[PDB]
Amino acid sequence: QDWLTFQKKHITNTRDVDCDNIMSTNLFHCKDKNTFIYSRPEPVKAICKGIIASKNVLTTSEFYLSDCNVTSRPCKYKLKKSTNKFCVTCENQAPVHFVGVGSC
Amino acid sequence: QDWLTFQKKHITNTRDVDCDNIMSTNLFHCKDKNTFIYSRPEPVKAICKGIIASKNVLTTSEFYLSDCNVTSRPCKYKLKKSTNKFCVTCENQAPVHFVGVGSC
Repeated sequence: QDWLTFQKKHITNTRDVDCDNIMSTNLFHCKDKNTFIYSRPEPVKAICKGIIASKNVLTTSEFYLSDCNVTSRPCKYKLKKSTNKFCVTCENQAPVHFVGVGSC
Repeated sequence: QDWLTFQKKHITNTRDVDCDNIMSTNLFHCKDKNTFIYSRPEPVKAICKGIIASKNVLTTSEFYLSDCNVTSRPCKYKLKKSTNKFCVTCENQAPVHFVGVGSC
């Protein structure tokens, strides 16, 4: 019916995450906070290159990060966009957990 | 907990739509089929550059497209990935409806 509805129905990456739609999906289940990384999988998996034993690792470079943070209205959110380093748990050479922005 | 779950929860640009998550939202309500354009909205809005009066336009080039196609199990989906042209209804220099893949 209109540009914004066309985007929501028929476009997949405005690196301007749709907090209120994505966080109310059954994967995020109206949780307080989630951070999305604007990147292909490959540069992100590479963080864990040659780490086997469970270990927390900080990226050597910055990525575009979209944070969804819940307001006072249940399952309603405000989008924060930044570039920064982040920390993941590496297990058998792959990211298995998001630990934090800026610092492990 | 694992690389695959990490990607679904934190990676924005996987080229792989999470059909079973996305299609069971208010927006898609477990409908048989939806087509997603993998792009930022800018080159999609530009299709309608300087068209005011409602009109169907076929893209001049191909875009990465991802169809969610329902299985015989209600609201379980299979992803089909392709590149192709598509038709949109332009109104006031913006896409408002998705008419179809390959032709109007």
